Amino acid sequence: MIASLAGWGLFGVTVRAYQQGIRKVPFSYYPLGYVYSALGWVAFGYGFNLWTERNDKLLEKRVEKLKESRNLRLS
Amino acid sequence: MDLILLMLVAVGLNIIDIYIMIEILIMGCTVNTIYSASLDNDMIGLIYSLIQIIIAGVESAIGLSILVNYNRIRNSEEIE
Amino acid sequence: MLVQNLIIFNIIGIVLLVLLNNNNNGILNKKSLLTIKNELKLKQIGLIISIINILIIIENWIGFNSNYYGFQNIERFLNIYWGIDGISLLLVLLTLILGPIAILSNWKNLKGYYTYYVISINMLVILMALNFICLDLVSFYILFESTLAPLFLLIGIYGANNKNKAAYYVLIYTLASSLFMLLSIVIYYIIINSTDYIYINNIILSINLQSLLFIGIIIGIAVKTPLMPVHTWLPTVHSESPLGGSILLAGVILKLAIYGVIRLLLPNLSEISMMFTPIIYIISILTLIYSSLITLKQTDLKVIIAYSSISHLAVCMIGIFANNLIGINGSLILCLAHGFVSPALFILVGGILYDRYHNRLINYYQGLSTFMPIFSIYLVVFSFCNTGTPLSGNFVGEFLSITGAVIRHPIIGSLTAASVLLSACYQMKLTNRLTGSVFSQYLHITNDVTNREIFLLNWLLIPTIIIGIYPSFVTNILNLASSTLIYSVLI
Amino acid sequence: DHVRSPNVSFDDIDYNNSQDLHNAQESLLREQWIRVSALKVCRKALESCYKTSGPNHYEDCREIAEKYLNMLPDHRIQGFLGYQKNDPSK
Amino acid sequence: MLFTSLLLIIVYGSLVNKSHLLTKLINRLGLIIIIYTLLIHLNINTLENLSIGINMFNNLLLINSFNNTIIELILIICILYVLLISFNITGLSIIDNLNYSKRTFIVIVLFNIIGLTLLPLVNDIMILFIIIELQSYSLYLLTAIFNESHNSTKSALYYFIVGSIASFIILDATVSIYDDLGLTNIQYILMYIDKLEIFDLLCLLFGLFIKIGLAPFYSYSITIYSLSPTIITNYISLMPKLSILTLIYIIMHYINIVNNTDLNYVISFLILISMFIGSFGGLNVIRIKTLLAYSSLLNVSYMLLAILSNSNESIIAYIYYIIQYSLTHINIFSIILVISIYLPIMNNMLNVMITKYSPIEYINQLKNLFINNIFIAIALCISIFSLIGIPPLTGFYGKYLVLISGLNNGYVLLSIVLIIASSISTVYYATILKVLSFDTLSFKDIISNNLIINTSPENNNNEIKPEISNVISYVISSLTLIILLIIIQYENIVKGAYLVLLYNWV
Amino acid sequence: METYELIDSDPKFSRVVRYFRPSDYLTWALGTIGAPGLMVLFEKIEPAKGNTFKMPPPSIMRIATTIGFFGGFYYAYTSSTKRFWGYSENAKEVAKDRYEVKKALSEKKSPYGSSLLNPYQQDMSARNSTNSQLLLAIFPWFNVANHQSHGIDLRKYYEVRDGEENWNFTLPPLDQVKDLDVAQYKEYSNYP
Ligand SMILES: CCCCCCCCCCCC(=O)OC[C@H](COP(=O)(O)OCC[N+](C)(C)C)OC(=O)CCCCCCCCCCC
Ligand SMILES: CCCCCCCCCCCC(=O)OC[C@H](COP(=O)(O)OCC[N+](C)(C)C)OC(=O)CCCCCCCCCCC
Ligand SMILES: CCCCCCCCCCCC(=O)OC[C@H](COP(=O)(O)OCC[N+](C)(C)C)OC(=O)CCCCCCCCCCC
Repeated sequence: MIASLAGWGLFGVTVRAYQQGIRKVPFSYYPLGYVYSALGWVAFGYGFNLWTERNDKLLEKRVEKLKESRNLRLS
Repeated sequence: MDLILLMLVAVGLNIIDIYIMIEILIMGCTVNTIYSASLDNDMIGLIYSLIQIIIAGVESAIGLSILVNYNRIRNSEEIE
Repeated sequence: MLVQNLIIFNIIGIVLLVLLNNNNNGILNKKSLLTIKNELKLKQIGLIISIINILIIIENWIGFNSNYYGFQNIERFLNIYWGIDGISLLLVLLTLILGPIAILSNWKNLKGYYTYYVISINMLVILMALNFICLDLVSFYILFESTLAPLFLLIGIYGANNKNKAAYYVLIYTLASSLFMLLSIVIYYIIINSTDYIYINNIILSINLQSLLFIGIIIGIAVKTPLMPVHTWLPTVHSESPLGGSILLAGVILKLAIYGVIRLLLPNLSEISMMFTPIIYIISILTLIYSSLITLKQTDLKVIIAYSSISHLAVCMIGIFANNLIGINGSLILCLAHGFVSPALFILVGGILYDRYHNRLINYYQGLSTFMPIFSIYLVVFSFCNTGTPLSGNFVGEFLSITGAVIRHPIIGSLTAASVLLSACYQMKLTNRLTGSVFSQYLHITNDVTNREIFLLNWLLIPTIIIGIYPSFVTNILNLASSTLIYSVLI
Repeated sequence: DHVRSPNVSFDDIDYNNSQDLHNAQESLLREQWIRVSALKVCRKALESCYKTSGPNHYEDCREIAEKYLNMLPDHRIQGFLGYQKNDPSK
Repeated sequence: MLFTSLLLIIVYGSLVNKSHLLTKLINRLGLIIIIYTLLIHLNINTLENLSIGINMFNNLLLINSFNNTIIELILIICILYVLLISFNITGLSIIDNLNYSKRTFIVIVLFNIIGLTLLPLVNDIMILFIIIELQSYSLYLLTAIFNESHNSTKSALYYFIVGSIASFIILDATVSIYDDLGLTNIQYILMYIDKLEIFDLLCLLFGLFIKIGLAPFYSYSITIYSLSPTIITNYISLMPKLSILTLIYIIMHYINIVNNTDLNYVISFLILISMFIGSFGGLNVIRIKTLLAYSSLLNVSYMLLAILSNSNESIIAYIYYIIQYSLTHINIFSIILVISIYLPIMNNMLNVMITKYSPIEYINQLKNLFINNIFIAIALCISIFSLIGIPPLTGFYGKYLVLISGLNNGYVLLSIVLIIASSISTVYYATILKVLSFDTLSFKDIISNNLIINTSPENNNNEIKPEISNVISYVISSLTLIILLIIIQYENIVKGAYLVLLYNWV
Repeated sequence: METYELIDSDPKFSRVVRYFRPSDYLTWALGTIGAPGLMVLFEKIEPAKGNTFKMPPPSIMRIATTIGFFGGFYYAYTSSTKRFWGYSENAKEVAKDRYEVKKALSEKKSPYGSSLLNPYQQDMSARNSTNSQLLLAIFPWFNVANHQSHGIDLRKYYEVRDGEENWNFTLPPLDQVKDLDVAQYKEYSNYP
């Protein structure tokens, strides 16, 4: 699951990299900045995957009831 | 008769005259609630009317405060 | 692999180019090394990415099987199922090949901001290349409309004197119509609950609901392959867009509309396609005859080629709606052959003359075969190819498309044969004027075609004459793919 | 190698099974391409006879000319969408 | 947590000395309070438990998973707005010190968030009128928070009068409902949903339609948004629609029980008319805020089609659209608050008077932003391209999802008009992109030192001096890539909206 | 759906505090020191005026601690409440709750406590404070009354579960428990 947080972190690097252009500064300015923006989105990316996995469990159970209701309709 | 919008003839040509029409308009809502509540012997309608009178008062105070500062903003030379 | 390698590498390339150019902005003025020679290093990296994109698809062309019916190279990336069949493979090959040529055409004829131009050109090519390899209407539409954002900016930033009118035309014409294609895509998602190609190919709809969806989709197609009376955007945009934007807007963007028929109309709306085919022929035959006659009265050099583009695309639509293999194979070969001859003319007209004299009016140019002989050899050679001379790849496309038109409808489909005569009227008049009489008194003797502009011409002519002499290269890929598009019950 | 056609009909399968439906479409395409290949062979026989007979081409090439003009309308690619989506019995 | 901290901020602010640093520091105390509120809310409130719907405070307030979605959204958008007033939007003391001149700014905002978050939850006509006033009174005060400004005070006076008439219509509908049934609780009214005049609920909607600026009432909203300070317009043109459109959706959920067609025709008459004015209106405008006021009306027209249709796909269309439209709105206004540093300075003709309340006021003040700051110009381009509906941005999926809900319910006429109205509106979104970039190549090599940003002092001349503050830049970049790259996680987000229920169940 | 045993639909305020886990106190402590830190973190992120870090004045840090003192308690209060409602892990509290109630019924005292509030006032109080923690992020409201509408069946405290019989508590029939609805309307049917 680390690769999923790897992608989220790399999105965090892009935002800090895209922030430099808006501020018009060299892309090597304050290298600790890229770490903070990376870790911020891994925290978001960690929670985001928790939210989506939670959605899968809820949606599987709801669909169990929806399939039964359709069968009553399809009688 | 009022379908030709007669009430527009009855509202004066000052910002303060609009404020009064809003109060007279809301006054009709409260009187309607008191009418229903008493006939039904329902105090919940009277709770509503009490809230409407209190809320209609707060609306007046804010509107007048805006109007008052609107007035002094023009008369704001104060260079004497 | 394919799409995943095709997106990730291009995104990496786009990020790399942006990082290199924008590093020095800062608070101080910058005179760096990357600006030297007109951003030459940054233009090179853009040109390499165009060449590498071709290498990605060839890695997957080797694995392609010509005797397998069905989509190959199927993969899922971004919750979207992709894949390739016979028809889609060749159009992808054409799209990526025009990549290096579109960039090379604008090598030293922009006032600046070459890095922005190079990124946009590689971005438009990828978006159009990916449009042939998706497997649902929604994803087709997403890629069909995403090209407006760079193309609208590119034409506005880099355009000619009327670039504001041209930008306001491509953005609104191709959006106010493609939104009608969105409605029919949505209705597919409401009744069937899916927009996947295979899933919707097997469903039959009521003949009233077939007529609605067809009208919506063909509205979005009749603008991209400009059919009269909604063709007014193309001549304007061509005459004002940058030269590289004209190569893509004519080489590829028009062929996305013929591919729109192959995916969105013939398989799933087969019953209602039979009904509209008589009407489609009427619109296309009138497009063929009117566009040819209108070209006879034009004055801008780059408009004249623009209308010649409309006449050929009308023939392509005539062939593809013929319900036989002859018409369908001919229409697709013509789209490939037109995909090289059409860009070549804009190089001759808006890329070689316009980069020397900066005027597109026809009145200034005559007798060009005196002090510019190499230019007049290619103008003569490409004039014939543009008019279906038997040795070129256009004749194979046009003859089959005309043959397929007569097979489908002997009476009115025969009027497609007027394409052979009319195409020689406006075109040969333009060439005969340019390379005839004494050299013009308004121009001044200058260089003939440069070595770069020869390279562009030779590699748009070479593919054209291979397909003409031996078109079975295209056919061996198409045959099993194009045979799944035919609707007929014989008893 | 030489792949064998999956001889399968639209009338014996369930279209819900999109794997079998694919074979019914692929099998109906392959048989048609055989008829064109059969047709191109028959036309070759006609060409030898006419070249070889000369004046007698009307006689020595009588049934080949008759058969070729009979197979021509139906020995062509027609696709599968016609028969998949239509029911001749009804 | 919101209410308790508000009292502490009210008392504390009235004690300490009037200064900008303390005013800006108190604005950073509110940014904590809103953050703390979100952590406590998300802790106790869950989608899995609020699915059934839970009555609170003697059934006055009813909360379910549909309302709960918007409360968290409202809290989030209120964090992104407070970041503007709590940090530097430009860093130039002259332009920025306006945000810190008022100490009750953050207090009034905290008043409104209590008003906004409780409105979707109302379940009694007695508390419906009270809560709608708590939200309505907070907006008038915020519109007049800059009491020195002549235009601001003139707008609050216009806002108060229109809202007062709007609130009276809302109050009169509830009274009429009480007259027929004698019941105040909304659930008790549902027992008589077939026995009451369903048009008295429509008179309730006509009051809520005024407060969201829907035609024919659109006139005042366009005037108000084009007169208030850009920091104020950034709040009052988005927040009321977040909490009122959620309420309108619920009221329409109850209304469609009896499925009265006459009710739907009148609302379709207003939706159809609003698309016309929302599209053709913005064609001939010079002020950017007037342009975004017509843009706002058109998007509200789209969001009502999802509300009017009111099916299972309408929840998904509304829930997704209301989220993406808020982020797009914040992103656009945040950029307009920043790019004012690139305005030129005179050393003449047309005598254009600019003030510190709206330094960026005209569309042609965006000229050559492709030159002065290319990275932020693309961010504005991506944001505008989302409003146009170019895929695969967030804006496309909003229109695509709205169309599904609209056509699935037979609204063919409105679906076609919205697709005509979208293309007509593309003309005036394209003008913003025309001004941003089209004159780049003529101005490429120009001698520019008269910009407002060139009056900033030089600190050291050795260290790197970024032009834009840190926090505002990170917000613009984050919301620009979320708009651009929604295709990556779109499937998860949409499947995360299937679960938001409003008494669907089974 | 993570569901557990419903200990109390409307837990009393004094009960909710007495049931804080050590981790709940940690959250209250973290919230108390988080708000002053968040002010400092912002200054490290971006100075309020000027361009260099400057510690905010001590007065702001005192008001920041108070704001985070309530917020930490509110987060602690809501987390402790989820256990009572069954939304969270409540096995540890269930035994602790059962020990108190079984002891309470044994002494013939009411589990819910004696109340100054009359029957209508008890039931009215329950309506206001039931499910009131869902909006505890907006405004506060606590169950500070000894009412009887807690959403449980007092029969379930008679059966013995694992590890409970060792308590050797004697439970009388509910009809003899002081201050219960089943033990009050003995003379008149409308007066307790
Ligand atoms: C100047 C630069 C210009 C632009 C350059 C392009 C940058 C590309 C960055 C690559 C990042 C990457 O790879 O992201 C990979 C990661 C994790 O993917 P995963 O673990 O498989 O999760 C599942 C993904 N599926 C479905 C593909 C399998 O997804 C992301 O973070 C998604 C980006 C965030 C989008 C916003 C949605 C979340 C917020 C919700 C509020 C509405
Ligand atoms: C495959 C899809 C990937 C997604 C790509 C997203 C684009 C964002 C790129 C930002 C980089 C940047 O802002 O950099 C700017 C770069 C390069 O500018 P330059 O000439 O070097 O600098 C100029 C100034 N100088 C020379 C003085 C230093 O130009 C671009 O932006 C070009 C590509 C984007 C244009 C169209 C955007 C439309 C978005 C909607 C599409 C559906
Ligand atoms: C568990 C992971 C937590 C990560 C940290 C989160 C808090 C950030 C504070 C870090 C310290 C700091 O602010 O350091 C300071 C830096 C640099 O500032 P600069 O622009 O160079 O200013 C000039 C600095 N001088 C004075 C030295 C010249 O700021 C940053 O880089 C801010 C990064 C943006 C915040 C990322 C949050 C992402 C949110 C995602 C959820 C939606």
